[PDB]
Order: sequence, then C-alpha cells, then structure tokens
Amino acid sequence: FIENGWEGLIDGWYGFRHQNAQGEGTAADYKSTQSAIDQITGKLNRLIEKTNQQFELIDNEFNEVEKQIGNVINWTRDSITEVWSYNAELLVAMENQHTIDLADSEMDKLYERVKRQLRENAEEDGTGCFEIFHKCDDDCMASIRNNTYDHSKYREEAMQNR
Amino acid sequence: FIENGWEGLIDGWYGFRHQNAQGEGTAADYKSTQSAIDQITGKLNRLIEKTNQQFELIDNEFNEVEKQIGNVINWTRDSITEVWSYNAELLVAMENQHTIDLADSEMDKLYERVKRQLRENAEEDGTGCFEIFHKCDDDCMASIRNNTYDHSKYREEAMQNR
Amino acid sequence: FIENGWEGLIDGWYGFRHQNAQGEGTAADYKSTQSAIDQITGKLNRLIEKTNQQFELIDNEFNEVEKQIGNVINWTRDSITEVWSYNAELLVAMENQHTIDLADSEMDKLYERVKRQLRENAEEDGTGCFEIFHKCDDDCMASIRNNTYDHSKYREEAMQNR
Amino acid sequence: DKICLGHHAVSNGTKVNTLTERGVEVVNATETVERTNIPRICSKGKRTVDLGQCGLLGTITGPPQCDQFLEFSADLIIERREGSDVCYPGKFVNEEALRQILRESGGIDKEAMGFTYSGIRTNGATSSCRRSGSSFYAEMKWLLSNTDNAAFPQMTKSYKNTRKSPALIVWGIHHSVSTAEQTKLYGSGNKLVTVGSSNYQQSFVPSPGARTQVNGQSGRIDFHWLMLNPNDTVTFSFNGAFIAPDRASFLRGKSMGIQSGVQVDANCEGDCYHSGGTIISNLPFQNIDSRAVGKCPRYVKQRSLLLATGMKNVPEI
Amino acid sequence: DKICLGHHAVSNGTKVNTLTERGVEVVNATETVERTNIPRICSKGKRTVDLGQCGLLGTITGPPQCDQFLEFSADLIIERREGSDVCYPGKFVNEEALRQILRESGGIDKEAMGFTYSGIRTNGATSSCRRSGSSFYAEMKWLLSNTDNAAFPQMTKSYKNTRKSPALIVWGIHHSVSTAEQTKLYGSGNKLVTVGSSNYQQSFVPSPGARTQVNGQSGRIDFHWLMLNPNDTVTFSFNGAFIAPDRASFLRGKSMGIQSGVQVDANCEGDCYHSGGTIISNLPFQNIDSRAVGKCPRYVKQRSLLLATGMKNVPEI
Amino acid sequence: DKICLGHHAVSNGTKVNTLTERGVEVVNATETVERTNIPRICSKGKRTVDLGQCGLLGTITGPPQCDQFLEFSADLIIERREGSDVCYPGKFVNEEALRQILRESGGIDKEAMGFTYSGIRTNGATSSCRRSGSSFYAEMKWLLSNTDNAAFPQMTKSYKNTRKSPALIVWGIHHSVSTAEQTKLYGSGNKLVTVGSSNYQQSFVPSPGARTQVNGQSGRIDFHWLMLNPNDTVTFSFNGAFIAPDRASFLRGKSMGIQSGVQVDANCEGDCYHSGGTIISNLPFQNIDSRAVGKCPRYVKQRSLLLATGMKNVPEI
Ligand SMILES: CC(=O)N[C@@H]1[C@@H](O)[C@H](O[C@@H]2O[C@H](CO)[C@H](O)[C@H](O[C@]3(C(=O)O)C[C@H](O)[C@@H](NC(C)=O)[C@H]([C@H](O)[C@H](O)CO)O3)[C@H]2O)[C@@H](CO)O[C@H]1O
Ligand SMILES: CC(=O)N[C@@H]1[C@@H](O)[C@H](O[C@@H]2O[C@H](CO)[C@H](O)[C@H](O[C@]3(C(=O)O)C[C@H](O)[C@@H](NC(C)=O)[C@H]([C@H](O)[C@H](O)CO)O3)[C@H]2O)[C@@H](CO)O[C@H]1O
Ligand SMILES: CC(=O)N[C@@H]1[C@@H](O)[C@H](O[C@@H]2O[C@H](CO)[C@H](O)[C@H](O[C@]3(C(=O)O)C[C@H](O)[C@@H](NC(C)=O)[C@H]([C@H](O)[C@H](O)CO)O3)[C@H]2O)[C@@H](CO)O[C@H]1O
Ligand SMILES: *[C@@H]1O[C@H](CO)[C@@H](O)[C@H](O)[C@H]1NC(C)=O
Ligand SMILES: *[C@@H]1O[C@H](CO)[C@@H](O)[C@H](O)[C@H]1NC(C)=O
Ligand SMILES: *[C@@H]1O[C@H](CO)[C@@H](O)[C@H](O)[C@H]1NC(C)=O
Ligand SMILES: *[C@@H]1O[C@H](CO)[C@@H](O)[C@H](O)[C@H]1NC(C)=O
Ligand SMILES: *[C@@H]1O[C@H](CO)[C@@H](O)[C@H](O)[C@H]1NC(C)=O
Ligand SMILES: *[C@@H]1O[C@H](CO)[C@@H](O)[C@H](O)[C@H]1NC(C)=O
Repeated sequence: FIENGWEGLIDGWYGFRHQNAQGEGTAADYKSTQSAIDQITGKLNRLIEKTNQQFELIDNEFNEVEKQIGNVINWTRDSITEVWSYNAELLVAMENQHTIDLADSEMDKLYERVKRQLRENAEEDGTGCFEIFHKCDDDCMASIRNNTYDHSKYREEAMQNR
Repeated sequence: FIENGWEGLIDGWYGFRHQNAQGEGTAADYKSTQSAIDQITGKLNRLIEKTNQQFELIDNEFNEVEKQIGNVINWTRDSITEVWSYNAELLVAMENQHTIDLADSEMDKLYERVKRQLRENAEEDGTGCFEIFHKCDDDCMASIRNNTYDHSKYREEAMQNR
Repeated sequence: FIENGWEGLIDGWYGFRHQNAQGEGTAADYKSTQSAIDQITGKLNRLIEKTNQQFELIDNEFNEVEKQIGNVINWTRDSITEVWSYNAELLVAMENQHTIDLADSEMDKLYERVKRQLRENAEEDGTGCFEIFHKCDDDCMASIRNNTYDHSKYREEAMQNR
Repeated sequence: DKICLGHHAVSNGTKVNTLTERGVEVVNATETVERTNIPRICSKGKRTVDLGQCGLLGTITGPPQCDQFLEFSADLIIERREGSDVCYPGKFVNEEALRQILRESGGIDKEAMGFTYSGIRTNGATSSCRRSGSSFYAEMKWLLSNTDNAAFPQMTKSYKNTRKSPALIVWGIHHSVSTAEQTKLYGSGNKLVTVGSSNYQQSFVPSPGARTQVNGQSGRIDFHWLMLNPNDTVTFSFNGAFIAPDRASFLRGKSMGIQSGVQVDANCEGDCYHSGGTIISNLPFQNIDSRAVGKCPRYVKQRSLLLATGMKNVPEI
Repeated sequence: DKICLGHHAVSNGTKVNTLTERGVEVVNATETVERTNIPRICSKGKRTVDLGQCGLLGTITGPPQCDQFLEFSADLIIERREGSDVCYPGKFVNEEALRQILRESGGIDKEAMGFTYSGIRTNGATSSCRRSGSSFYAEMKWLLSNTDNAAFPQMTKSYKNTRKSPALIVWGIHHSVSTAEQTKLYGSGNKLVTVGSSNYQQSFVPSPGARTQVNGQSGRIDFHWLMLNPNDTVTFSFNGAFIAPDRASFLRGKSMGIQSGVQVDANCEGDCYHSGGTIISNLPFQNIDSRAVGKCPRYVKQRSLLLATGMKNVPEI
Repeated sequence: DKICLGHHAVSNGTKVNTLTERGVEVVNATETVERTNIPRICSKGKRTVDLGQCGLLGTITGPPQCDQFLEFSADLIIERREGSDVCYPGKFVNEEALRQILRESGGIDKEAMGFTYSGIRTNGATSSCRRSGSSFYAEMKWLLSNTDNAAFPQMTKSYKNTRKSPALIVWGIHHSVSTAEQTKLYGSGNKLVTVGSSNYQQSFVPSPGARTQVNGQSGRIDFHWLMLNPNDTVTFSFNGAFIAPDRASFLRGKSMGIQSGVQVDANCEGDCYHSGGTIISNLPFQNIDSRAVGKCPRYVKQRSLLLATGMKNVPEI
C-alpha cells in the first residue's frame, strides 16, 4: 500500500493479497471496510439533515419595496450568504481532510493488527507486506485473514529460519 | 485495552495492571492522565468564554412594532438563530471527535513508551500486554511504571528464554 | 526528538544526526520537510483567498439615519460581527491544532520509514535514535539518508552482535 | 512466502478539496450544493389558491378579478405577475406589510360590518370595475351626495369587533380629478376623514387634481387599513370623498405565500419554493435562488462543493 | 509474567454525538446549552428603576403615574405590561424609536424652556389626568383661548439648547371631538402648527372628529418629538390645538432597558435578561428566549448539546 | 554506532492558540487580522469624483457648490463632511434612500423636461444661492405670481420618460415665513400640489410659519422625488408654492460611494474603503472599521489571531 492501491480489489476497500506456493491470491477484509463505510455514512447522515426552519418573503420581485428597507434587506441577505458560503466550504474541506485521514488510520489499524498477530514469525518488508520465514500454505494465509493464526506453531521454525 | 476498559481503575484514566508471582496488581499512571485532563480542561476553558457583546431591544412584546420592520427583524433573528444552531452542533460534534481521538492517542503514547522501554526483553501479545520472558517481581514492574526499567540487566536471560 | 528539538538544524525542518567513528554529523531531510511545507502553504492559500462580495453603505456617519432603522442596522451588524469573530477564532484554533498534529505525524512517518528501512539490524533507544549493532561508516549513514540501505549486507553481523 | 496489506483504487476517481490541498483524487464523492430545479410549483397535498389575475390585496377590496377570491382558504398562496389589486386606479398605504400579513393568513373570512346610511347614496360605480355594467369593489361602498353638487352630511359610523381575532379593516379616500369634480361628487369645502380606534388615530384629506390615465381614469383611491383588536371599536368620521368598508376580513389560520411564474403541479411534493419552481432536495446547500422561501437548504455562492465519501485514490502504477 | 496497559470505564456513561456517529458512550460529558432560568430580575449592584404603571414615554410628558419618574436615573430600566404613556388618550409618532432612545439613556434630566405666554390661557386640564382635581401632563401646557370660541393669536416661541448634549423636545397636537369643540377651544378656522430647527421642518394640523372612548375621552393628542443639537434652536409657530412643552429632557448617561413580568431580586447578579427572568450562565449557548438582551450566550434551536469531557467508555465485558 | 531522527527549533518562537491550549510556542506564525491602514483613498485606475463642498443630493437640484457636478460620471464617489445638498434651507424626504441610489448610479445624466409656462414668473431667486447675483438651484424653477399678491393660475404639467431607464424626478414645496408672505408670493388661499404617475399618488401642501435662520432664511423648501418607469408619465397639478423641476436625471451605470475625510491618492489601488483611508490587505479578517465598504475582509472583534505556519517549538534543553 505504501505508494499504490489495488484496482483489482473490486469487492472491498481493504484486503489481503498473498502468494506462497499454490500461486497468488487476493481477498477483501470485511471488518475494516465496514468500519470505514459506517463512519463515512455517519458523516453523510449528519450532513444531509433537513432544516425545519421556514423563512417567508420579506421583499417583492413584482413591486419593488421601498429603497431604504430594500437596501437593508439586501445587505442582510448578502451578509448571511457570505456566512453560509464560508461555513459550507470550510465544512466540506475539514470533513474531507478528516475522511482521508480516518481511512489511512483504518489501514494502519489493519496492518498493525496483522503485525501483532504474527508476533516474531515475520518481518516488515517496508511496503505493507509481512515476510513470513516459514511454510505458510493457503490454510495459514486464511488463518491470518480470519484472525486465527497461532504463532506458537511456527515459532521454532520461523525464528530458526530468521 | 484493545476491546475492554477497566472499571476497577477508579483512581486514574490510564494505568498498569500486571501479574507475575506475588499475585495481581493494578495502579494508575499519573502523567498520561494529567495530559488528557489538561487538554480536555483546555477545551472547557476555550468553550466557556464569556461574550462581552451587549445586545438591546429592537422590537416590543407589549406593543407590537410596525409589521414590515417587524417581519424584517424576525427574519434576521431567525437567520442568525440558524447560523448559531449550525455552529453549535458542528462545534460540539467536531470537539467530541477530536476529544475521543486525543484520548486514544494518549493511550497509544503510553503503550509505545512501555514498548520502547522494554526493548527486546518482551513481546506484544496483541491486546495491550507485554509478555516478559524473564522473572519480573514487583520491583521490576514498579521499575517499568516509574520509567526506570533497565533492559540491559535482563537482556541475556530474556533473549535466551525467547 | 522525544523531548528536544535541534536548534542547529538551520537548513531544514527534519533531518538525520548521527555519529559512528569519523565523528558527529548532521544533515536535513528534504522529502518530509517539503511535505510539511506544502501542506502548510496549502493552508495559507486556502485562508488568504479574496472575497469577491461587495457591500455598500446602509447608514451614514455624517447625517445619522432614522433612529429605528439605525438600531436595526446596528443590531444586525453587531450580530454578524459576533458570527465572524467566532468563526475567526475557532478557525485559527482548529487550524493550529491540525498543523501541530500534522507536523508530529510527518516526524512519525520519517521515523517509522527509517525503522522499517533498517529491519532487524538495529534497535530503538526510545528517544528517536536507532542503535545499529554493526559498523556503519559515513557511506552507510548516507545510505540510510538517501533511502538505499540494504539490510541483507549487515544481517548476519548485526544479529550476531545483538 | 509473503502476505501483503493494501487498499482499493480506480482509474476514474474524483477531485475534492481539503484543508491542505485543492484538488486531491478520492475514490468516491458526492455533491452537497443543489443545482437541479423543478420548474413547477410542487403543491401535492397542499390547499393551494392561484391568485392569477387577482392581486393579493384585491381579495380584501374585491375588484372583479378577485370575485372568486373574496373568502379564499389556502395553505400555499401564489401571486402572479399579471395580478392586480385594483380596478379603479389606486394603491395601498403600507401595501407590502399587508401582503406579508395575507400571505401567512391561511385565507380570509369576510363578515358584514352593518353600516347603515341616512341621506346619501351608496351605489357609486365606474367603468374601470365592470361587473355587467359599471360596478365597484365588491367589499366597498362609494358614498357620495344624493343628486349633484349637493352637501354631504357629516357622518360617524362605528364597528365593534365581536370576535376573538383581529379584524382587518380597509377604507378608501377618493382623490378626484379636480375640486370642481370633488364638489360635483361630495359638495364644496375641504373634506376630512378621521379614523379612530383604541390604538390608531390617523386622519386623511382628499387631494383633487389632474393625474395620468391609469385604466382610463385620472382620479385615484388611497386604500388604508388597520388591525382591530377583540372587543375594540373603529370609528369613521367623514364628510365626503370616502370609500366605506362593507365587510371586515378575519384571518383563517396560517399559510405561506410565494411569487412564481411557473405552473402548478400536484404530482410532486416540495417545501422550498422560488419564482422559477421548486427545490426538491435533501442537500444542505443550494445555489439556485437566494430569495428562496419555505424550508430550504442554505443558499451559497459556490455552484459545487464535493464532499469526499471515499479514501484517497492512489493509481496503480 | 506479563504487564498490561489499559484505560478506565464505568457502567454509567453518557451518550454524545460526533462527526461520524450519533450517540456514542463516553465516560463524562457536560452540557453546553443553558435551560435553567431564574424567574427574577437579578439587579444586584445595579441602579434600577421599575417603571411599574408608568410608561417609558410618559416620563417625558409626565402623566400622574409618572410623577415619581420625571427625572429618573438608572443603569437598568424595566418596563411593565401595566405601564401607560398617557392619561388623556393619545400616542407618540415614532414611539418605539423614542423608547429605544430612553432605554439606554441612563435616565433623563429635565430643564425649563422658559416659554412665556401673552393673551391666552395655559392651565387647560382634564379628568383623565387627575392630580387632586382635573389636571394635565406635568411637563406640558394645554394652551387654548381666554374665554370660549375666542380667537387664538398666532404665536411663535423659540428655545435654544444651551448645553452640550441633544435636547429631547416633545410637543402635542390636540384633535378635538368636533370642529365645534375645536372652535370652542381655539376658535374657528383651520389651525396650523409648524415646527422648525436646523435639521427639522415638519408641520401639523388638528383632525377634529368623533373617535372611541379611551379613558373617557373621544379626543386625542398626537405627541411628537425631535432631538436638538447643541447651540441649535427650535421654533414653534402655532395658532391653536397645541400642547406646548414646558421642560426639555437631556439624556443622563447610558443604560439598558428590558421588558419583564417578574419581580426584582437584588440578591442575584445577572447581565442576560428576558421577560421571564435572568439567564445566569457561563455556557456558550442558551435555549430559553431568542429575544434575550444584555450579555447573553447565543440562542440556539437545540435544547441540549452534550460536549464530551472524557474518553470513550468501553464496557468491561 | 547510532543514527537519530529529529526536528528543528529556535530560541525565538511565537505563541499561538489551539483547541486544547492557549499560548503554545511554534516555530513560525503569521497574522490573519489586518490592523495596518493606509490613510488615503487609493483610487488608482478608478474614475473618481470628490464631491467636496457639494452634497450628493445637490447634484440633482444644483446649488452653486454643485455647478461642476450637474452631470458627473464616476466609478467611485466620495462624500465630504463639508458637503451640502442645499443653498436655500431645505431637506429631502427619503434623503438617505436617494443617497444610496446615487452612490451606485455611476453618475447622472440630465435631460430637459420641456415645461413651458403661461401667465406666471419662472425666475424666482434668493441670496442664499448666489451665482453672481441672487440666483437659485440650477436644475429647478421658482414659480410665483407675476407681480405681488397676484393669483396663481391652477396649472398642470406632464412629462413622459421617453427612455429605457427610470428617470429621477425631483420637485419642491416652498414653506414661506408666513401666510402673508405666502400670499405675497403665490396669492391667498390654501395651495395644493398634487403629483401623480403610474405608481405614485402623493400630495403636498405648503406650511407657512416662522422657523430658525439657516443660511439667512426662515423659509424652507421640501424636496421630493420619484423614479419614473420607461414610457410612464408624471403629472404635476399645482397652484403655488412649487419649485418645479427643469431637468430629469438618468442613472449612467454602476459605481460605489463612500464617505471619507482623507485625501485622494491615485498611486495605490484598493477595493476596501472606510472614512479613515483604504484597507489594502489580503488577510481574511480586519479590525479597523466595522462599517468598511467595498470588497473587504470580514470585520472581527479581536485585534490579532496568530495562525501557526510551523511546528511546535521545543527548546534545546
Ligand atoms: C379618454 C380621455 O382621456 N378622456 C378623459 C375622460 O375619460 C374623462 O372622463 C372620464 O372618462 C372615464 C372613461 O374614460 C369615465 O367615463 C368617467 O366617468 C365615470 C366612470 O365610469 O369612472 C362615470 C361614473 O358615473 C362616475 N362615478 C361616480 C360614482 O361619480 C365616475 C366618477 O365621476 C370619476 O371616476 C371620479 O373621478 O366617472 C369620466 O369622468 C374626462 C374627465 O374630465 O377627461 C377626459 O380627458
Ligand atoms: C360617557 C360618555 O360617553 N359621554 C360623553 C362625554 O364624556 C363627553 O363629554 C366629555 O366627558 C368627559 C368625561 O367622560 C369629560 O367630562 C369632558 O370634559 C373635560 C375633561 O375633563 O376632559 C372637561 C375639561 O374642562 C375640558 N378641558 C379643556 C382644557 O377644555 C376637556 C375638553 O373639553 C376635552 O377633553 C377636549 O376634547 O373636557 C367632556 O367633554 C361628551 C362630549 O360630546 O360626549 C358624551 O357622549
Ligand atoms: C437677518 C434677520 O434675521 N433678519 C430677517 C430678514 O433676513 C428677513 O428678510 C429676509 O432676509 C434675507 C437675507 O437675510 C433675504 O434678503 C430675504 O429676501 C429674499 C432672498 O434673497 O432670499 C429676496 C428675494 O427677492 C425673495 N425671492 C422671491 C423669489 O420671492 C426671497 C423670498 O421672499 C423668501 O426667501 C421666501 O421666504 O427673499 C428676506 O425676506 C425678514 C423677513 O421677515 O425677517 C428678518 O428678521
Ligand atoms: C435587491 O437585490 C435584488 C436582486 O437580488 C434587486 O433586484 C433589487 O433591486 C435590490 N434592491 C435595491 C437595489 O434596492
Ligand atoms: C415576530 O415574532 C414574534 C415571536 O417571536 C411574534 O410574536 C411577532 O408577531 C412576529 N412579528 C410579526 C409576525 O410581524
Ligand atoms: C449605531 O452605531 C454607531 C457607531 O457604530 C453610532 O454612531 C450610532 O449612533 C448608532 N445608531 C444609533 C445609536 O441609533
Ligand atoms: C458514492 O457515494 C454515494 C453517496 O454516499 C453513494 O450513493 C454511491 O453509491 C457511492 N458510489 C459507490 C461506487 O459506492
Ligand atoms: C465531568 O465534567 C465536569 C465538567 O468538565 C466536571 O465538573 C465533573 O467533575 C466531571 N465528572 C467527573 C466524575 O470527573
Ligand atoms: C513564516 O511564515 C510566513 C508566511 O507563511 C513566511 O512569509 C515567512 O517566510 C515564514 N518565516 C520563515 C522564517 O520561514
């Protein structure tokens, strides 16, 4: 992931992509994907909310109101327009920054989860991959994916190979 | 901590809970607790601040003002009310997100502090605990708590046991 | 870095400071510095933006307008003034928090980059330094700085010395 | 052996803006500023009246165009550009305040005031208000002398609001084409029309003179109004040049009034209206009309503000 | 051996809202929207006047109810619903502007204008303003002819503001019950009251006629006012139907005026007032009264907005 | 052997505020609230007129001070405290609305109305408006009787706006020092000046009486105005005490008007003006003048709000 995303991962946001001896495989992680999705949809639900405040007419586009009260009305409306434009752009920008950052944070959560899940039986290549120093067939990879990998089974062999 | 908080930790926010041979013990960490407390109270002091701006009457609830100027006044007041409601809800939500996130960040700071404090004499079980591969009595635990644990004393024995 | 900044680093924001056998040296890292600089300047460009909205006079400081419309105008202007003061202080505070936090995040990015770059050939002293357990002359240090350090060359010697 | 972590991406991401950059590429994004307009007045499920050629104020005085709107009842009131408050040329003092009152009145409810008259005429008419023949405002009475140049007896009429809501009272001063015509109608001398209540004291005088030719007439009729409190009494003391009220107007309930030039559509439902149609949207902001009324998203200057709904899109190198 | 890190929790956490979720459980939280009201006017340490039955404008003209308020001095002014600006029925043109002026005036300071009169009477009174017997506004003079139906000499009076602050000038036109009574008081003919200054030119005429029966009278008194600049002179040219000013009003300092129906309490201190009491709060927002005045937290629609003051509360499974 | 990571610092950092702390030390910071003012009217590249002693409204009526401003054309209009709309004492009804109209008019464009007169005089003058001798407003006509005490024939004049933009019409009622002088000028009897159009019906009467001594005169001239729609006609029906309009005013384009007491500087360029100078700034906020106009940063209460442009400054222990 360090500087590349997987365009082939078309069934999820995050996931595992491995290769051992039976070939190269790719699957999607459901937990982190659902976490990020739930947070983003939380934002959407927050920002779509309907305002129940009703405003009625105070000027007239058929018979123009008196000039002084009309300029005061226009002045106030333009001021409030500036306020809501500022609030809109600032809101969208801030929410975007927090969204990207929270996605990155979820990726880091998954990666660190796998790191502590493998213990001393692997090393960090530096680009989001875990070099496993022992035989890890598809059942071992799927044991890492479903969060059931036991590091004690491969400890002697992994450290011995390291 | 990974998915559980300690209801027994009733004298602090964060802390250490260990068990070795003399039994099971629990104590509270003062530094991180005071950091989070100081940040939150900083927020409180920021958000309680008194507004020194005085507003006086511009309408009348005993003798209703003229209808046109009254509708302009009501229109403006309702607009400003919408603005302040938006600012209030958005402020509270954002501050809550940043508060929870900063508490999590403090927990991570403490955990990583202990991790680099133990060096190679321990491993990460994956749920916020450090498996120490050597005898660590109450003086050693208290040496980790007060940030005085020397890893060179147990290095040969810890690595040899690992 | 843990509790100290380098006043001597006068040619960059972040950087490497090492010592091995040829003495003690200090150089600046360009990538992280340019990242933080580009983000901060992004903030500046966002917050300097010109407002293209023109507001004209609605009262008169030579001949005072009628008293009622004058009090409504003053009331509205003071309300909008409160709104913009709140938005200004809140904006500056939030942007400052995010700025400091993003600088810290960049420092962590660089540190973790070096950590995964050295693999098993070093340890974390706990104050932002990497204890290298093998001979690492100026060419090796400069190999870490330009992101070309190969850990396989020193693996046997580093682990053997550890 | 090796296992790797990663995230998704696409060759077709969308650009958004953040605190630190303008135009980063994210996987997915959605719009927050509404630009789609429905060019109709979505009035599904709302009691609507289309004033059409009848001006809103006319419904109180009742020119011919408003004959079908003398006691309307609505939740949504629509004004049209072809509307007209008058048939005989005239205008309302504080007209826009009265319009803003009637827009949210939920309709009006007329009630006879019971003004009986002694030695005058009460059937003054004109060709500008044609109902079969020369007619007048349906809710008003054009009082003048009996024959011609005859005197107008100084009269006083009173009306008590025997109901629980304020009563909209509307009368009219007649400014003739000349003092000679003012005498031909109400007799010689400067006429005075004083009006009093428990919180009202205004007084009026006719202004005879030559004016333009609006609707074929050079005279004018000033229309004045006041709100009557419950158990309060209005008093009209007059001696000529007076368009007397025949019926009072009581506000029915509550409603909302808009001005539009598009047709009514009872097929779509909307709460945010402007003159060009209806803003049916759940977005928090809109860039269609700043003077939109109802329950609307906030107007903003920007035409588009893309909110990121996905992660950063790093292309597969 | 093992050492563990962790955080605290409780079985009784509080729900708050964030950017991404609605209703997460945190350890501790505090309220930011104030709903507690103190149903009194907290005026501890403030020079307060309770106008009571005296209307604010009355303090300038001085009906009997305002006899104790002719030269008041206050930091906080309280209007009451039972207040009344008049004894003889009448009202003020631009009344609310004058009210907003007097609310922040810090009190008033009367000063004699020195209007001496020639061949008329200056002791006109009535039973609506009873001070022992039939009386009148304490700061005004009811000028009429000497006997009955007698002529009113065309008079001109002038007053120079010899002070450094604007002088509040208030006069009154008398609209009689009829032209016959207008003649009985000031003589026949249409009377004219013109008023001039260095930035004022209005003119007025009486409006005799029959009106309602407010306070037992059918006549009315229009009250008009203007602010006089330093070294500027006001000129009154009149010929009848004129309530002349006896004393000018000078603004003392600065203050703030509220309208309330609750009792004064000098035991609590507050800067944010509304009609229902005082909002003593340090919270940034309030949901009690949108028209609250003084130094208040901002009004918001929401009744509660819980700010999280603790970490996330993960229950001990 | 050892390699270390770190960041920079300085012994001279700047304090800023954040969400959690007030006054943390950062490496670098910049200001967001502008306090620097340029005490001149930066008008580089703008068509500017400095009204100087000529009041803005005067440009429509044309007192001597405005003789050079009868048909000005500008992008930026500057009012001065020494300005004056009148020479003969008077004032404008709805004066500030007319000022706000003329400030953004881009200048004015006069055009003769073609009012020809029969049996009266049209050369009424005064010493308050001195152009060589006793003169009058350059755009007006002082109509009175032929000799003295002579009658004023009831006249009617009309003007059609044959252009595509509204025509600013301004007339004047003359309030004499007395009814004796009103007769000396326009004859006996109460004069009436009625004005009509397609959306205007006001009427006026003179108010003779004694007033102060502004510019040496005790009489006054009320100045009234109305906007004429294209193809619409104004009608003046009068019988004395009437300051007739000689030329109409048509708005040229668009502009912006400010009030200032500082000198013009064509060397600097600015869009944000106030009475004290020009706010040349790119900062988002300003704390100089809340009533600043043009394209300005938002006014805020605070004098300074430091935005952090660097990391946290941890001193080298
Ligand atoms: C076309 C033109 O310029 N010629 C006018 C001429 O119109 C005007 O006479 C008025 O003409 C209109 C129609 O154009 C009406 O016929 C006016 O008469 C009526 C009306 O129907 O409005 C007759 C009616 O019986 C009258 N009603 C009452 C209650 O008195 C009214 C009434 O007199 C006036 O409306 C009140 O001002 O008028 C007719 O007067 C003449 C008048 O001088 O001027 C020509 O130039
Ligand atoms: C009860 C009812 O409907 N009957 C009225 C009757 O009141 C009214 O006469 C007026 O009655 C009031 C009291 O109800 C006063 O007695 C009025 O007289 C006084 C007053 O005290 O106000 C007497 C006083 O001497 C007068 N003062 C001066 C300076 O002239 C004033 C003055 O004339 C008027 O107030 C000015 O309008 O009045 C008394 O007039 C009669 C009148 O027609 O109508 C019955 O229906
Ligand atoms: C100085 C003082 O208090 N004395 C006044 C005295 O001024 C005033 O007479 C007026 O005095 C002024 C100058 O001070 C003018 O001389 C007035 O005459 C003129 C004018 O020039 O304005 C003469 C001119 O021919 C007249 N024009 C026309 C078209 O009629 C006008 C005109 O009569 C008036 O301006 C309209 O009100 O006046 C002169 O009247 C006397 C008047 O009573 O009062 C002294 O106290
Ligand atoms: C107020 O703005 C509208 C357009 O939004 C414009 O039509 C109207 O003329 C303005 N009012 C003025 C200039 O008095
Ligand atoms: C303005 O709102 C108040 C309530 O806040 C209401 O009593 C008053 O009637 C309104 N003004 C109008 C409808 O003109
Ligand atoms: C409005 O505020 C200005 C100062 O900003 C002040 O000079 C003016 O008098 C105020 N208007 C009033 C009090 O009506
Ligand atoms: C993008 O976001 C919108 C709104 O959140 C959603 O309706 C849409 O399905 C999303 N697109 C994809 C491809 O998920
Ligand atoms: C919760 O927060 C409030 C305000 O910050 C504080 O007064 C209170 O003591 C806190 N509660 C606990 C149990 O700490
Ligand atoms: C501090 O920031 C300002 C504005 O971003 C910049 O112009 C200035 O050069 C900076 N100072 C240093 C020492 O970099």
